[PDB]
Amino acid sequence: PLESQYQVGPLLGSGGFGSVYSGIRVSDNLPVAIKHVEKDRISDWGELPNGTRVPMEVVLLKKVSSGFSGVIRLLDWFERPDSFVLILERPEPVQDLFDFITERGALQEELARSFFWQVLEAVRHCHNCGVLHRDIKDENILIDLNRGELKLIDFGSGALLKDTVYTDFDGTRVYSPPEWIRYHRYHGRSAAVWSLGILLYDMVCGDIPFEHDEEIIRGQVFFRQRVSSECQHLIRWCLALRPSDRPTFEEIQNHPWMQDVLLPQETAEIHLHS
Ligand SMILES: O=C(O)c1cc2cc(Br)ccc2o1
Repeated sequence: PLESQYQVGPLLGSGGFGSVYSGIRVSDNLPVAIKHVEKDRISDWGELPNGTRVPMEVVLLKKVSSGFSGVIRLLDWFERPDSFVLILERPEPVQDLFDFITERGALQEELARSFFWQVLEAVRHCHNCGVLHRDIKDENILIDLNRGELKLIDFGSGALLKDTVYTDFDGTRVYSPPEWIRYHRYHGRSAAVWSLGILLYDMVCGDIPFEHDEEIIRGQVFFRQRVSSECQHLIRWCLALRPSDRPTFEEIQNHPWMQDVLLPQETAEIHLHS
């Protein structure tokens, strides 16, 4: 057990998710992130194929763990008297998509296309593993800059995927759908698709489309940057007011705007300077 295994570096960030530090696994010098979550702030608990009582976040991370690099991997976890500590993979060099978009502004469509396509593969992976993320947004996406690979992180608001209605939510309100805002009800997939329309708008315009409940519920989309008609059509489709008018992941990926994606490595070479 215990913390002779890791060397702790700088605080990377803190918020509604807790406090995350940069670290290094002593035994092999592997870069990691060490995330601390307070017990008092965990409202959702689960249990392991084992039967230990742990944060749902740990259950969800283990369900999605794999060599598939589009979703962050949980390497280990520790319990403390008042907290859990999660050891997560850390790409180096790395930048979150929110910071990238702060620096670069609106992304060229070729680049948004490659990023959005990888996010779609990542989210399909979560859903295949029985996990609904419920907080897809640029702050929860890391870019592995040498490889041009995106990783979904932060499963602290997520849930087991089910086919019936959700009536709780604690992810990001500006990425939440109209049906959550009006009725406090949503189904997991069509709510995920709505957050993906907000994300894709964020990438191609450089900020999210809606800031207020009234705008979310109206669902009228205004493009403040020049954006191709095929891209605008995909976005307006993801942002359909009625959940069942939203595309499936397969319909998103077969959309004409999604064709001819760059490989991740080509993406880093052309856009991230490799
Ligand atoms: O909340 C998380 O899952 C999280 C934050 C984070 C930051 C880095 Br860097 C790497 C992995 C990470 O995972």
